[PDB]
Amino acid sequence: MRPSLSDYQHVASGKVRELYRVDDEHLLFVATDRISAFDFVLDTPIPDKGRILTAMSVFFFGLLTVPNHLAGPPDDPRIPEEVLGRALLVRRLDMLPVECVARGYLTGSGLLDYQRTGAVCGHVLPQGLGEASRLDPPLFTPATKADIGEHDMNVDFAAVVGLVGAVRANQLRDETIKIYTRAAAHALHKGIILADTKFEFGVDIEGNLVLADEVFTPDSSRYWDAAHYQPGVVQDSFDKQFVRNWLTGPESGWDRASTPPPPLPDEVAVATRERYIEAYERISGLSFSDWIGP
Ligand SMILES: N#Cc1c(N)ncnc1-c1cnn(Cc2cccc(F)c2)c1
Repeated sequence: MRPSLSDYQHVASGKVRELYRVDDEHLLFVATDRISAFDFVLDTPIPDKGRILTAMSVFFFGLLTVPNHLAGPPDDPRIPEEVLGRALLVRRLDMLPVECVARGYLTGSGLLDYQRTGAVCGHVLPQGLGEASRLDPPLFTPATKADIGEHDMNVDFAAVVGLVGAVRANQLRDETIKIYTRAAAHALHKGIILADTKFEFGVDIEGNLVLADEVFTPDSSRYWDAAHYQPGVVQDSFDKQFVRNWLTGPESGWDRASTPPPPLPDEVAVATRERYIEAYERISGLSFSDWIGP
């Protein structure tokens, strides 16, 4: 007899996730089956996507030695049946207002900042880099949230200091790079490049830094197939390239430059689910058929 989701108070919504209050010290972190492409939440859900990404996140939390916000098992009785397998019970933290990003490779807004200025978030880089260039060491490229529907804004280290304090800023930088390095090496051993990743942290009652997000999902991180890694061109999205190709192809009737995109073919949604499962099983060495559900 699990509680109903309606027993809990909705406190936040993101593009493809939701957050509920369970009691004064706990929340329910819910992944949905919604998928985003080209900054649009698409009309068509991906079956099992919320469960697969939750499974991925749980695997990576277990791999990392840093404190995290998980407060119970994936089958915790406080989790409603409706969201079983795609929701986790978590401890309430005081969240730090920094999107902590690590980049092991140069792409997206990092590449654009470099092409415009020669630097990214305060880091002056070597000349001659380009799309999907490897960065060593990985860069800490923090960002801040903007208005609803707007992209996060890249900021430099001084901005992080101004937001959270000098010592805490150093801690965020160091932990973000350490965590990314560990996860990226694990994934690469399994044939997947984690090109970059985005974390949020919070602080507990005792002042301790706690990892408090989904971690190393394909929504929070760029997944690439290592076997096809080719510096100098845009890498395929391991999980979303079918979706991107169909939307921008001749069958969609949609022009990306002009705006809400049409629904996806059922076949594209099913193929996409397969890509998520493939990524999960390769990285975790586990079978998704063993992951809990309703
Ligand atoms: N995680 C976490 C968390 C925590 N453990 N304690 C306090 N606050 C948060 C918290 C508040 N906003 N978010 C972002 C977010 C996440 C998931 C779904 C959403 F809609 C929005 C995270």
